[PDB]
Amino acid sequence: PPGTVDKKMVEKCWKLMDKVVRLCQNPKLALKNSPPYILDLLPDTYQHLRTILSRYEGKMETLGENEYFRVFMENLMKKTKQTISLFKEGKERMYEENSQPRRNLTKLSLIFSHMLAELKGIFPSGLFQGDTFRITKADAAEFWRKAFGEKTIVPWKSFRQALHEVHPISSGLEAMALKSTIDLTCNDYISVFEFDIFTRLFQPWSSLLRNWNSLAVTHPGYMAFLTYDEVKARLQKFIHKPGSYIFRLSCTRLGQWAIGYVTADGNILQTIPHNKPLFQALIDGFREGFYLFPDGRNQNPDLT
Amino acid sequence: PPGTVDKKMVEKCWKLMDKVVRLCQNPKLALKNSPPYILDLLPDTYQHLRTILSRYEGKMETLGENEYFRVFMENLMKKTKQTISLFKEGKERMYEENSQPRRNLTKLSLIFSHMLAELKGIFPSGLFQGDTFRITKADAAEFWRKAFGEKTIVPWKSFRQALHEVHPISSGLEAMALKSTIDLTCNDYISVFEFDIFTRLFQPWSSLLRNWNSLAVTHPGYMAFLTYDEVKARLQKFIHKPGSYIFRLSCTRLGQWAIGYVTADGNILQTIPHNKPLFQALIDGFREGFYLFPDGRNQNPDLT
Amino acid sequence: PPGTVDKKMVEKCWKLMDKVVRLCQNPKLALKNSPPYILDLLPDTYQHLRTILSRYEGKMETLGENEYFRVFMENLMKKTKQTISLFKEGKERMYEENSQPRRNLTKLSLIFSHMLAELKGIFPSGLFQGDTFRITKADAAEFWRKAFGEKTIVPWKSFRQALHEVHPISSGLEAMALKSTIDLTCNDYISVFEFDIFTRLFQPWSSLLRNWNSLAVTHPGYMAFLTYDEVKARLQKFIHKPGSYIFRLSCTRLGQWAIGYVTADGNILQTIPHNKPLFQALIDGFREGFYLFPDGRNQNPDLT
Ligand SMILES: [Ca+2]
Ligand SMILES: [Ca+2]
Ligand SMILES: [Ca+2]
Repeated sequence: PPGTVDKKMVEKCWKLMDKVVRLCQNPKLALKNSPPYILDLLPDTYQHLRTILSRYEGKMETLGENEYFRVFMENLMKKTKQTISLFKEGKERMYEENSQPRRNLTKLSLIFSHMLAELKGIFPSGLFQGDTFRITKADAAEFWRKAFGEKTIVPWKSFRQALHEVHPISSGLEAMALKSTIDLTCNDYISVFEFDIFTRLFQPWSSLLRNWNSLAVTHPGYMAFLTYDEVKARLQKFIHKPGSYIFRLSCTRLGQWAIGYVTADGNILQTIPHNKPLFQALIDGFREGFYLFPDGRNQNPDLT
Repeated sequence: PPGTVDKKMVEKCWKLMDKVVRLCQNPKLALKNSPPYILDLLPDTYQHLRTILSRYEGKMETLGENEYFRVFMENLMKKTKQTISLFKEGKERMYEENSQPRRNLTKLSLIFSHMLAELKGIFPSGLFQGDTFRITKADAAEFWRKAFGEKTIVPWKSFRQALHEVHPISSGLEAMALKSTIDLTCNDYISVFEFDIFTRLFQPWSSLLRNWNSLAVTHPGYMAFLTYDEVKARLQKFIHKPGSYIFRLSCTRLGQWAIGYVTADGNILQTIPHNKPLFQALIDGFREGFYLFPDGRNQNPDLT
Repeated sequence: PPGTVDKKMVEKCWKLMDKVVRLCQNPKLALKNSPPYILDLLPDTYQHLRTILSRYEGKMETLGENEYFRVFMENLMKKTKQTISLFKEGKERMYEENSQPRRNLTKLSLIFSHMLAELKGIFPSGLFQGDTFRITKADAAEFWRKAFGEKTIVPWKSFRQALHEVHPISSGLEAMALKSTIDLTCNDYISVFEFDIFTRLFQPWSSLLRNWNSLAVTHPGYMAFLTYDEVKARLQKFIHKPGSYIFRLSCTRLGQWAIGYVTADGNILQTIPHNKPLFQALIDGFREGFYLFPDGRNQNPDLT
């Protein structure tokens, strides 16, 4: 149950984040510009927290006591100290493009991206609206509203208990894997924003956890978070095998899928299901002949 | 540390500039003619560079040494390669009006606009006048003359160090955000022309960086660069709500603000602030009951 | 003769694995995140096992009778019950980092890493490929094929038998030292994958058990399994001793050697054998005098 936020706290966050920026400006890093890109994400977060503070000028005790914002600010300071402690321990490994400590910086940078996207979804124009956040899928929005009313945020354990009474979770290992998918901000809470993303991606509600198992646990087509330029470079090694395809999450477009595939004429196209569940777009695209070989493999999962 | 300029250097620039014209002429793009319009900006820039060249016909070693001109030419090459490479990578997504890569072309056209406007400012009718450039606001021109004397262009880190000793900049994050506003040409210097636009927009000088914060960082009414038609179109949705308003910059009129608003009879009028700063104009427009609802929202910032 | 795998032996493994994860999540533990890390390996073994189960949904009678799959699952269940009973008996002592229980936890953590690498080499993307596995060194490949044909896995005693027929094992003590080197998964069987590993490390095949004696049996530079960081932290006491080196196996790179060594400039650097055999590169290196004081000792073994 985290501490009341005040200006000292937000001022100290700005000093931590400044440090992270100075660390990531080292030209030995050769840090790429692609999403997620921590040298944009930090100052965009700073801009949107100034925008929040400005809206609450009269009313800092109402802001500082908001539970979502207290959880968020505690997590922003934690994740900032983690990135600083990662430079300090990783040292010369930080300059090795694909060492462990560098792949960890990419993970953090992702979490900063998710954090900022959640903050803007809860405080659009710097005003709190978590209690009126619009859940996109109607069955998911009934489930939240009944179990949690207008809550913006819930501890993982209550979320998992509430979810289990409607979509049974079959082991503790399944449950930790589910946590790590849904808890994008890695703070052991489930926001209503994070719940909207996950139920959008793994719709329809009625076989939620079965869609999640077969699209994102077991499917050779699944890439988790990638950039469009990283999809093209992966499928390019299969430019010669029409019907090769993968599907990815996008850190600039939370809650949507993008399908990359190799056409008959040796190009690579991308499609965004806007229309159907991914599950159905994969079934249709296999029977239309476009989505045959997931990560270029011969055998395609049966989803029907 | 920029390299010395010759006609060779100009010709290869014109050559790259020429590639981008051909790339932007592609019928498939369906390039809209609204400012900023790269198919006018590139040839107009090509035209001013020739005036300049002609003016410098056999005093050409004194042109090529000018520190402003070396920065310029290096920046125009950088920005033109980046445009060319944008089309390389973007491929089919160039013809998607709202792709990321098409939104990057809009940002680059803006930069080409700002580059042309500065070039003409510093070299009016083709002759170097940067050391006598007239700065618009008196308190700003005295700051520039004290810290920098007659210089035309200064490295961001010296500008930032001098401005901080008069208008203190609270964090690295806040310095980043500032640079993104002042550095129009995205070259990591600050021209006396760039400085004059910033100080005009964010007068008065005595409250500079707090004006910038309350007008352009945190204000829901701020639109950054739009056209007059984009303004109309956006306020069109707020026809039924008199006293709605936004405020915009103009790529064709650097250093000047333009307010759109909804009248009591349901018309959209645009105005262009008279002889008060924006800040006072917003204050007065509220008082008088015109500017009530910034981008149609119920709560207007208190600028008082 | 381990028993058939059914989905009720598999639900039983998931429940033991859960328990291990809850034990090892304990805050007093203060479990470091470095490899092998049991809080990643169990969740990854479960992902990979669920992928296999999904590929065999129509065909469980065919999965559940597979000998390698029956040996693996029997051994996963034993190694997990052993981990739990390590906690049940150790009690408070688990929270002392250098206690014997906590070194046993690290040993079993290694084993879980080896087991997951083996299961992925045998079931790439969840499908059985044991019978067409690719052994790297062709002399090794012929031996396995003459002895065992297309088998994936053989009892230690059969293996020791066929090996000795080609490469006499000189004693029951030596044999048992060989077992600890080869039998990574400590189940008393030798897979095609474990044999591929051993034969890469201790190549060439023509003098195999002599290579092993000289690298692993009689060499004070042999460090066994170790991290990059644990290499730096042991040579750190020879930074004043140009050319102290040790060499080490890596749980994340099975079948590859790594070498650390102190430079003269006094730096600790670490390579990855240069494609020749360790044997060769330890000479060569010696001959270039990089590699001199094996663990700091003034006498170097003589491989030659
Ligand atoms: Ca979370
Ligand atoms: Ca500039
Ligand atoms: Ca074994």
